[PDB]
Amino acid sequence: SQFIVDDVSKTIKEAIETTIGGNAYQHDKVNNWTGQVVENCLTVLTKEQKPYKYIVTAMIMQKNGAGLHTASSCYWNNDTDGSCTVRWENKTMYCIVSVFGLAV
Amino acid sequence: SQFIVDDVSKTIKEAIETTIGGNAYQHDKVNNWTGQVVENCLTVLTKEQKPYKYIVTAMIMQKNGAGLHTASSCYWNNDTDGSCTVRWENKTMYCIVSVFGLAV
Repeated sequence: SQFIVDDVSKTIKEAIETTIGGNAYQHDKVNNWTGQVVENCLTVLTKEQKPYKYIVTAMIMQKNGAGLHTASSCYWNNDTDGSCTVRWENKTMYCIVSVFGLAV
Repeated sequence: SQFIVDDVSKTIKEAIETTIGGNAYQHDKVNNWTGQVVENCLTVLTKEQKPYKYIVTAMIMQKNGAGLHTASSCYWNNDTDGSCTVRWENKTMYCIVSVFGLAV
């Protein structure tokens, strides 16, 4: 098997790695990191100047063996609106970002 | 001090408690529960027949002592669009739901 990664996923993952890669979970710093991830991934989207509203959410979980499950549902225009979720991890943390684009 | 809980937060929290209250984290069942929470909270919003697109996200984390941080950022119309986040927990799990409404 083989695969080529779509552009949105690749550029979101890069924004995460740039923002937090090389770092170990530190409770007092992570709220600022999580805010930086969302802001840098929103900038990934808005620099393209496309006619959409965007929502970007991110979560950073310390790695400790806990189970975690996420899901989303939307009421929108399925012909034009969409979302992408990316998961990223290192030895001490998992970071999941989801972006949603809604045509205006 | 005192407070009165806004209607959206109260009705989202009730949808979570109805969906998962009384239950203990069980790995194989939680993906379905998380999907049920999002669907029941989206129904909370869409039954009001208002002129908005909605995004509902939910996360269920097993309680194990792990740190967790979440954040969101949006590019939208600040005069009309908005969001609410609710956190809920019992002895074995935390469930966080965020809803975002974007005027059409």
